[PDB]
Amino acid sequence: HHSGLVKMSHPSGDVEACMVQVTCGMTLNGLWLDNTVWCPRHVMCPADQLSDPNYDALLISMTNHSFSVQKHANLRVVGHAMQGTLLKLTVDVANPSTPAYTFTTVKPGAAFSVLACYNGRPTGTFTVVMRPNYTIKGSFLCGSCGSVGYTKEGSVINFCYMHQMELANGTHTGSAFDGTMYGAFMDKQVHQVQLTDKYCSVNVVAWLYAAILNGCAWFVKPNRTSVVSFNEWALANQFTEFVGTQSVDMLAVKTGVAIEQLLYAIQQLYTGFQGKQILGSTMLEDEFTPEDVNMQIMGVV
Amino acid sequence: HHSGLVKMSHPSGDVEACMVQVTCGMTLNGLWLDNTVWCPRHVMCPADQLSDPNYDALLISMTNHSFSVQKHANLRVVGHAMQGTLLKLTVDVANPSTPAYTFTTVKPGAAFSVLACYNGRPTGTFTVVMRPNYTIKGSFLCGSCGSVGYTKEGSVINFCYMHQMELANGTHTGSAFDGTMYGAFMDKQVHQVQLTDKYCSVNVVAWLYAAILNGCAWFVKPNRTSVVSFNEWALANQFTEFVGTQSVDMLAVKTGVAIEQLLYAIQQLYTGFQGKQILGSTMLEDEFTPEDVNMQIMGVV
Ligand SMILES: [Mg+2]
Ligand SMILES: [Mg+2]
Repeated sequence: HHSGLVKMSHPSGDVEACMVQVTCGMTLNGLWLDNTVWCPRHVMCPADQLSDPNYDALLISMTNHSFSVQKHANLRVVGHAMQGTLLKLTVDVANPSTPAYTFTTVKPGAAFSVLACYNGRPTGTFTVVMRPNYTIKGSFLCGSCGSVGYTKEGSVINFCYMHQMELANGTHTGSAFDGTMYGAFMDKQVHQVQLTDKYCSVNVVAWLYAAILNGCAWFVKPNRTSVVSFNEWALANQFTEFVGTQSVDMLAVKTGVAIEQLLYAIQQLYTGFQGKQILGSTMLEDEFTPEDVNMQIMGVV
Repeated sequence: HHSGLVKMSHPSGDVEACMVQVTCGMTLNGLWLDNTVWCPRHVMCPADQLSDPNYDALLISMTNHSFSVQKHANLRVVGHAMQGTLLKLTVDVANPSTPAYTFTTVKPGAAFSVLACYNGRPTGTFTVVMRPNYTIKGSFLCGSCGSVGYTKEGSVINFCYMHQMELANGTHTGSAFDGTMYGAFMDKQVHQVQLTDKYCSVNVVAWLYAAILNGCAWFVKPNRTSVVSFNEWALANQFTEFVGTQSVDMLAVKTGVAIEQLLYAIQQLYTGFQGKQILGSTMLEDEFTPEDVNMQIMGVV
């Protein structure tokens, strides 16, 4: 029995029309909104300087004309500025396809859609959850920097991620559009400390609710664990602390199963499934959010 | 260690611009290409007739004006015809955003991208593999029929799927654009026989190659199973028969591990992983194709 859950991204058309190529001296991608093009600042870096760039000096060394911005058109750069790990290039033409948009920061456990681009050309789209250590388990190769991640509310696109780098363990991280890197990461090509990943408890709860909604409830018992007790346990067992939301409450109402019943189940399941399966898995799944389950299974948006 | 594999869909913009709403008497989605709108023929069915429709009589009962086609514009229908399980509506305006396209049929184990739409509005995109029983493990609700699936080669979109129905086990099926349903399914709301699903052997091989490409090769031994011997075994063990491709051969060259080594490994792993993991899983994975692995990990397209 199939759960009806898939990794679901937003339609990407609105964002495709915002992607450009930026070249200064490698070539990466930029995001063109109104009269601004955003791109990673390491576009300025010579290849032999990627491990210890002096970005302040590099910025000083460029003129507006140093930055070549092309859409697959040529956009003339008339201003340049650095904000954190991003460049803000002012161009002479306002993107006529600029969507309604905001900038936001995504929180661990929350999902967003990524448009992977190479040489300014959209090539694929996928969805990821921001991990508790501020990496994403993405799919990015050389030339993908400047690819963007976003959520969407109504017609408004909320840009939350600009791709910067791959870590030694194969995961990925990037910047918010305030120019801060997610986590403690730096946009320099050196090995860096990585925080531990953790299971996202709220998303595990969501997935167990998805199981119940599909007739799979063998793991539900009358036993309950309080949120306070679970969160103490979580800190010793590589789980995030659980913070309930209205979305989780809607699943509890629809199924008649209390959150505290599933927090108890998680504690037991973490010790082992004992050969049993849940929605075809023998391990906890934390890559689907409460919102995913509400929307995809219940049609509640 | 993250494999760098995600469920990757094509960018959806080209197809978003082709989606319309079709209403005749429920409302579902259509695909507008040139002067033609394609949609499921059960748009003609009254709700009390979905279990045993007489589609030939329904078609006879409609005029061009019976079909209301709207883009979120109104497209005037000037001709109507039925081909298999699809309607072909001729409209008076050619879609100015028609991409270069073909129609194709997808084969079991092959991946395609789906644009899920409701009321003519694109709402999400995801990727699925066609299962050996001609279902897909999708995410579709009431109102999604007429949503389309496609592959893409260069700039050309190859449309391969138009959504029709959900089966009792939660999976999905639909039509090719020749109007044939995939598999033995009929577009009638009655319980129907479902063929067994099977593991897609070529995709399991691809995933084991992805593991090797990520430094995970504990399951590789000198032992080999021939393709002929494996395929005899597959028929008794709910696997597809294996048919190698150039894409698989590229993975064998890059890793230095022969296909026959991985066919032996599959036979052993199918008896159990013995507590060991491969790319974070304790079961065989068949949802990634050889092409996925070549493109996402090796950048070979
Ligand atoms: Mg379902
Ligand atoms: Mg990798």
